[PDB]
Amino acid sequence: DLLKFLKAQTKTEEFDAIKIALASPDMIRSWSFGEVKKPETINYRTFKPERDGLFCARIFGPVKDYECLCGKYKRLKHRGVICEKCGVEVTQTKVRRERMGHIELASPTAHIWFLKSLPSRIGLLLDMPLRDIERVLYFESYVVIEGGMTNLERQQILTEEQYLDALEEFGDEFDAKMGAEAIQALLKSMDLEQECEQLREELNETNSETKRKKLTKRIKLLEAFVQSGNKPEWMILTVLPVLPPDLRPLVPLDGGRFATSDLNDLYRRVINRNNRLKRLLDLAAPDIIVRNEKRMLQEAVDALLDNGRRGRAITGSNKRPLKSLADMIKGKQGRFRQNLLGKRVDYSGRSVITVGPYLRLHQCGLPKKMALELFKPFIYGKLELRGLATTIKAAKKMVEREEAVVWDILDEVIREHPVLLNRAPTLHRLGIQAFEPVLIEGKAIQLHPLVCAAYNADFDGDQMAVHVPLTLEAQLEARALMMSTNNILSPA
Amino acid sequence: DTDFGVCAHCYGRDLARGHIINKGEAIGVIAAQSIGEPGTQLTM
Amino acid sequence: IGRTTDPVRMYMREMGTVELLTREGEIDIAKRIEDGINQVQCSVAEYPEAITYLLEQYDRVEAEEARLSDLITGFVDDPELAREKFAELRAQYVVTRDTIKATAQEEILKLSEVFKQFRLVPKQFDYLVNSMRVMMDRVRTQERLIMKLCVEQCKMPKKNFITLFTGNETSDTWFNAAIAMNKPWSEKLHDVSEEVHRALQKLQQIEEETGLTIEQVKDINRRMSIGEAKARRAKKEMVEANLRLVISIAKKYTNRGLQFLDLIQEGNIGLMKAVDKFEYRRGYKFSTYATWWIRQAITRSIADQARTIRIPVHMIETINKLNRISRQMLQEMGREPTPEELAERMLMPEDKIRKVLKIAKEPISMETPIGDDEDSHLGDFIEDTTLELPLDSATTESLRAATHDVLAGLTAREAKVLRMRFGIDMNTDYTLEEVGKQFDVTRERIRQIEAKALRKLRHPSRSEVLRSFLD
Amino acid sequence: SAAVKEFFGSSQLSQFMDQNNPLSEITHKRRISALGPGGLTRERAGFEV
Amino acid sequence: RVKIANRELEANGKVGATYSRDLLGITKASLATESFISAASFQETTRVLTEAAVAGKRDELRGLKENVIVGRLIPAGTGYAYHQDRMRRRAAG
Amino acid sequence: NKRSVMTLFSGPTDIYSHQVRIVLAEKGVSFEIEHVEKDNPPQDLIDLNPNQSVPTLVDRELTLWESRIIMEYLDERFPHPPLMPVYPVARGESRLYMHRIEKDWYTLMNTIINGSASEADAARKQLREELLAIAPVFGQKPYFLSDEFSLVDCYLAPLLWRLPQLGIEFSGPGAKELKGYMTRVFERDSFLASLTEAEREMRL
Amino acid sequence: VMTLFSGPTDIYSHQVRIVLAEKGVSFEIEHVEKDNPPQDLIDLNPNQSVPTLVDRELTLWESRIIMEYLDERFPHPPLMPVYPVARGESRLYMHRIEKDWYTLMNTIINGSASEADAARKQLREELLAIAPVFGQKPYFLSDEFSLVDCYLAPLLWRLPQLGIEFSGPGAKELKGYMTRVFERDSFLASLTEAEREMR
Amino acid sequence: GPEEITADIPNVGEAALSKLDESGIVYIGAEVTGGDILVGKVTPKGETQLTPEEKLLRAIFGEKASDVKDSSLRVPNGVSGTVIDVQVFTRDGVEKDKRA
Amino acid sequence: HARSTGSYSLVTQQPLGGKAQFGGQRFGEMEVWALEAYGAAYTLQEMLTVKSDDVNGRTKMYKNIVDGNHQMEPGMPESFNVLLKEIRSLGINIELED
Amino acid sequence: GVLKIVKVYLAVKRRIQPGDKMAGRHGNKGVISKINPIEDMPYDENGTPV
DNA sequence: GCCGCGTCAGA
DNA sequence: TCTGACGCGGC
DNA sequence: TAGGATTTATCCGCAATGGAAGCAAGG
DNA sequence: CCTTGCTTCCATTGCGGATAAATCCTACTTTTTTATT
Ligand SMILES: [Mg+2]
Ligand SMILES: [Zn+2]
Ligand SMILES: [Zn+2]
Repeated sequence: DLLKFLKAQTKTEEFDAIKIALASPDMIRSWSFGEVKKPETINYRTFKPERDGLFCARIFGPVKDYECLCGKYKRLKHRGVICEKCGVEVTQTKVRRERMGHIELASPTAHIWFLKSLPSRIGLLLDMPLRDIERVLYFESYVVIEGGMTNLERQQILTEEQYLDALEEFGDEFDAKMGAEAIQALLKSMDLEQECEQLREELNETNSETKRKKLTKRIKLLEAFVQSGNKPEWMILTVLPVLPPDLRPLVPLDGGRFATSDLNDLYRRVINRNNRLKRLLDLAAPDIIVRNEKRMLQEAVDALLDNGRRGRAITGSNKRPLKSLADMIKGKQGRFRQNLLGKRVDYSGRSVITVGPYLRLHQCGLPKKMALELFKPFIYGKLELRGLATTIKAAKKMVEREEAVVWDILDEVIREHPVLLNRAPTLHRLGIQAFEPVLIEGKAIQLHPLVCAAYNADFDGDQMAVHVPLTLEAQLEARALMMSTNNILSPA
Repeated sequence: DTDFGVCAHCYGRDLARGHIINKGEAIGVIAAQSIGEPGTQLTM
Repeated sequence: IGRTTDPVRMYMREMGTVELLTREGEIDIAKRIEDGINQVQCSVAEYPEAITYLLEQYDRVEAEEARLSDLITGFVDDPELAREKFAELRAQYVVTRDTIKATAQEEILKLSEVFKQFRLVPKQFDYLVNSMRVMMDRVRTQERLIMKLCVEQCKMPKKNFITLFTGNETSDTWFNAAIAMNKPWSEKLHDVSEEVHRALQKLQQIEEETGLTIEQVKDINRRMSIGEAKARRAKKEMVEANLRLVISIAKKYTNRGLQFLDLIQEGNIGLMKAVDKFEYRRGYKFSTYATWWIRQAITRSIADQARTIRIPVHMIETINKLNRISRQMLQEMGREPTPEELAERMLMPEDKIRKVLKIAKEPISMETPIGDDEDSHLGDFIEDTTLELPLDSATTESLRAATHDVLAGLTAREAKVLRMRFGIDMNTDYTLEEVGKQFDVTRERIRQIEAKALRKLRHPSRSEVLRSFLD
Repeated sequence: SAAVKEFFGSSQLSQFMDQNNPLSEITHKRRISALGPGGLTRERAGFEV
Repeated sequence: RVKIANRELEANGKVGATYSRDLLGITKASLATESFISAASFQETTRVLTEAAVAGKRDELRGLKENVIVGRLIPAGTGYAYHQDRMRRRAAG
Repeated sequence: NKRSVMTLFSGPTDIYSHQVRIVLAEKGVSFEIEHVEKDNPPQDLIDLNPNQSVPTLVDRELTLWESRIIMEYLDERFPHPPLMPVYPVARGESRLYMHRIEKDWYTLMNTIINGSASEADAARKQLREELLAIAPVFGQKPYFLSDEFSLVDCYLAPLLWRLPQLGIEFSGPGAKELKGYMTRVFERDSFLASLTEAEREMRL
Repeated sequence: VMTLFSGPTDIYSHQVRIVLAEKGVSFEIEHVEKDNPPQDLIDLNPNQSVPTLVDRELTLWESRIIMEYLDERFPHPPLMPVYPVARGESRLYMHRIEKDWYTLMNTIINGSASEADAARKQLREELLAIAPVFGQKPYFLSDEFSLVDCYLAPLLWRLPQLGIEFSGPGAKELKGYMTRVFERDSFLASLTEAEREMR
Repeated sequence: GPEEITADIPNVGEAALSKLDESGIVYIGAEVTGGDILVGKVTPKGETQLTPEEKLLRAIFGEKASDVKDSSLRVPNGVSGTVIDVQVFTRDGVEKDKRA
Repeated sequence: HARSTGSYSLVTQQPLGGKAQFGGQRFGEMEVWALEAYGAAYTLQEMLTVKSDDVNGRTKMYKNIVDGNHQMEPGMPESFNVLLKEIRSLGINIELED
Repeated sequence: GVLKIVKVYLAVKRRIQPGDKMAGRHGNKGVISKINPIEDMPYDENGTPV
């Protein structure tokens, strides 16, 4: 059919317009590969992971390439199989890097972002002051939901005794939950469209720029919710997705030292408190205990999503605050600023620069040893090409010996190949220029004098970095765009 | 008048090169760099 | 309220609104719990399935279809005692049960009395209460479906429906009598007459299993739940009164890996346990007892969820013993203990000590700021290991090409058996048996063939490229 | 011992002796830092001090 | 602007459309970019991502920072040609 | 996207829908049991199955129908307990057994309810005599030509259960080993677990 | 010796012959016409159907089963991947190709002319529409041609014989894939004279 | 299993094990350069599971695929100096080797 | 220092070293802006895709280099997949579209 | 966890070379850039080169 | 409606 | 720190 | 910041069978 | 030049004590804490 074409089209990493939205509990379950039910990580004796823990082969794929956990399936015969002793599936261990898990929170829990990001999405959706919402989340005070046939507004909040005498009046036809469960009931029972029309009319009529401003803000958020199609009740977590264990690794160091990522500790306290909440709910505990447990579970989930917007849970035994998911995406040194941009680059070296004033404007002196390292794969190719080496492994041995032939080959692969030179604080675009290298003894990069002012360079210890453009397009860009002999006028 | 960009005629020419600017040239970046590249040599 | 976010504050504020209670109030509350629990015992004891099940279970353990201690935990006023007491119970039960034809209720009451003598395990007791619950749920689904059918399809008011259907729910007097009154909903009582009547019949059946009217079992289980609710409220009062004790005990264990609040929560668990298992009649004040469970639960939970790489509690006991002993040694010998010296103070085989010493190192964070708190932590110094060097990937690729072109040399049969013999460019390599079995000559020929191809390859001018391609 | 050894090994003010001269050492020992516990920070302060 | 070019192409459809230019500092002017990836990668990320989430935004990538993040040919300079061709392949077969 | 624990779009009474269920029980693999209305599958799964046919299985990226394919997939994916022989001759033999059983008797089961009472009684007697003919072979090995529960049984049980629906009470030569074999496979735990309420309904 | 009771042009027999040539094993081929099939076939196959194989103790009908048995007994070279999910998808394709397009060949031959040519148009548009698929990977969702090609390439071979020809775009990838398989030596050594007349 | 410090290091020619004393340490006074083995150390290793082609290699050439991985300590590249001192600490209990 | 290929980091798959084959040089923001200021799109792409992050593209590139054929397959930087997973691990559903 | 440690001490005699940083005492820094042969250096009437 | 104040982001 | 913005509140 | 006491499950070493060498003898 | 065929000799999975691991239970009394540039 054409559905095969639809599928092979979905099997294509070529896309456009990445989207973003809230995650329903069902969607979060859909991402998952299984539920995490235990705070265990590895086995302290044979370090293979536990079953259903933060590192679980059955949930997050195997540890060793193409073999189950219980070693029963190693052979190449079984390569898609699911072992039965350990529920592991025999695939490549890189899947340990993409499968997510999930935790089933025993009680709903507010997503801190949509609560404590300063225009409180929850608040201005419910039109409830953040102070009173927090009053409700910490079980300080009830909140009416569907007062019914009584003198109770839909969001009028009561303290304990007020709700008491309320019950004494009407034991029913009136509902007042407490805690994130209540907030979820409110968010769910709302009507975006009815309230949208109502607020639209109210905005039409009343004339007081504070009220009209708040009103257009709220009507903006409401129409936004009805356009995006995201349910507001999703701003309250019920399933909590857990990160692939390969991204919060528990790598071992030499000598029993284990290095771990804080997310393991944050996840672990979430799971512990969740399990204890389940156990309490079963034991039918005094309501004060269960409330305290729900409170501290909410606290753990907040610490996990954004540690710091509260009492700032620091790590055990180390007097540093833990680092949460927010702290990983957000941050100048955080990923999205350190990752996805400003990346560490291969085929690149660094060294001290000197003058070498015998060069032509398009040349740079490149130390022989540096070049022999930067271009090593070009040299492997060229050696195998001229037969001087039977195999790439032989060629590796050759360039390690530095046989006098690799120097000729090196002078050959360098011939027209321009390299990029970049000085440390690249202020403007002349901070990166392409040069053609002249193989040079010693260990200093020899830089033409006339370009120094461009780099704002001094020969008083400053170092420059060299990069090697690889593809043909890159070499042609370097020669045509970034060659030194093209940047004679400044673009300022 | 352009939407999402500027016309090569409204912009001008000034460049390393000397002719009118070429389509697809990223002027915003080189502008940010020309304005901020000084500065960290003369405050006042 | 001071708009505080610290949960410690909130909990401490909320626990103090309850005040402590005297040592005799403890006896009073314990008496209350006893009231509720013995009441639920008796209310079950009325339900005949209880006594029939107990006697069955003793007769089954006498055939070893059960175990000895899982049936009783003593008698309120031993195999001989067990046999004589279950014979006495059989006597009472048979002289009360068959007398349904009133003296029946009172005789089953006396059977309840003798059942009150016993203290079975909370386990078979839990079996009992679960049976009570499934019976109640049969009653529940019955009423629910029946009223739904006979006020929705029949459109009857609820009052006139319940004042006749309820109360008997096995005899169909409501059914014929309402239609005799000739109401519109009594007419529509013909529509779902069949389903409702058959459900009422199943209810008859369950009652026959109970022998008592659904009215009677409803009264039973309502009494049961009342006693249970009494017990629960008393337990609530005791626990909310001793929360302070829990705080006191937990205070000690602060910095061992769990937050203060996790500690006091595990403590509260232990406290509920102690309240459950606490006997006042021993004249021992409550704190004397509850302290044990609280400290116990806190230490157990510290063992279970403090370390990232969990170690089982016996190993943590060993590690703690080692630390105690090492403190004594260090402060006495002055300098330090060496593992030999420890193994002397302990009796471990001098190598178990070293294992234990290797265990307890805890995982360092992958974010500790590396020297001078610079723009870099430990995390950015841990290289990957699973990957293969792109050089090695290229080597492998060229090796595949090489083997392919070497195998071009040997004749078709030879390269075929070779590629099949190892796993070259196909699925699992096969044992020589299968190589023959597909190769039509199931023989030791195939292994000689493989060897001959290995030679003819290892021969010069064919190997010599691979003796040159030696890797 | 924990407190003391912590102060001596892992502290802002306990530093590897700058040892490539006699001058380097003797100037490391006459150093007067304003940082360290209860002091400033390289970004908090501050054009004035 | 394009709104108006349209609702004045068809003159019957809109008889009214008026605005007032508005000026923001460079920071705020980056906050209010169309593409939440350009923004969240520079400014406060929590606020930008929260808002974009509850709005269900959709980021055509239309830009240099975005196309660098995801690692594909920048829509400027040498990449320009390619990107042109691409948007011609789209909006078509 | 594709959801979860690997749901299956099981017809409530469809024979093939029962085959796959018996298998899944035999592998003991966790899964969902989605039901279709009676014969028209939920109008939404047509986003997956352009044939709109059941049973249909989906594991998070993989859709499958045509029960034979599904059962082979399960036997290969979850390799224990092995539900097929290990030798090519026997595996092909069993594939052919399944092909013949389907193309002979399932067509007849369909015609029974799908033709006039003429075809009804005709095909009923036909399968009756055919079963009483295959009867003596049943005694050989505990299961159908195999010393252990094999995939071909997952073709027999779903039919033997549906004899009441076609009105054939086994009497005559062979109705002994046949009742003993239905005893074996019917009373098999996994087979019990395979049964839906409607599937139990055809039995007392 | 394994004997195959092949049909002259029966696409089923075509696939069986193709996989036989692919595994490249000797076999006593026997052409058979459905009028008076050899007595021995009717002695062994109660269905009296072709193609049909014997291996000295074992007989199989239904080319699908036959190919499975071959690939399971004669491994080298493999024609079904290892990954049970990949195997399952290939089996699903082997089924769908058949179910959808063999029952179009069956219209164009064993149906009326109106049905014939309507279905010809339908099939033609289907093939031209999915043509971009083969445009990415060498073979039909693979890197090495497999049983799905044994199912597909025969029908593709008889396309002029069904008088179905190609438009501008789809023909490009169609012919690319064709010469890919149309050149494959096993394809040729499997062919018979009864077939080349079609193409 | 424990690691060993012997000079039994696979596939490194006597040009490589030239300067190691009999116990696996380097001789004092050795002029070394980049890559040279200073301290030959092997670590136990298992579960090879090598690709079919490497298996065919080990077959045709009888190269027994050893089980001890090489982990010796070698001079970093570019630095070429003289060994002027060698210290050896051993956890008590462990038997000392000749050089210690 | 200088490196062609070496060890890579653990969570992100980018270069890093201390083992006398250090990481490569940091190609931070300002250099990216420099390459954008030229029209050099291909240099930039291979700089932040194949030279650094694309776990599969980088080895394809190596094999091409030794084969005398200088071409690049871009794919998608692994750091971006990591960012996706860390967004999804909040309650936020972020995804590529087509 | 460790059995035995072996520490080896290398002595390297680093000679000056183009690239090394040199400095007088008055903040006159500088990176040496050419090792000139003797007969090229300037020299006074007594032929002593600088 | 207009001013003081707490809160957060950012170097 | 400190600076700015800004909800948020008091006058 | 315990520990005995109970009870079970997991692992480590032992041996029994199937595959593959090793002659060893006819094609 | 071959081309089977009979011994033999080693990996591979039931099959076993020894250890690890998990559970349970204690009775004088002990009751709002901690925690911090
Ligand atoms: Mg300088
Ligand atoms: Zn396994
Ligand atoms: Zn313009």
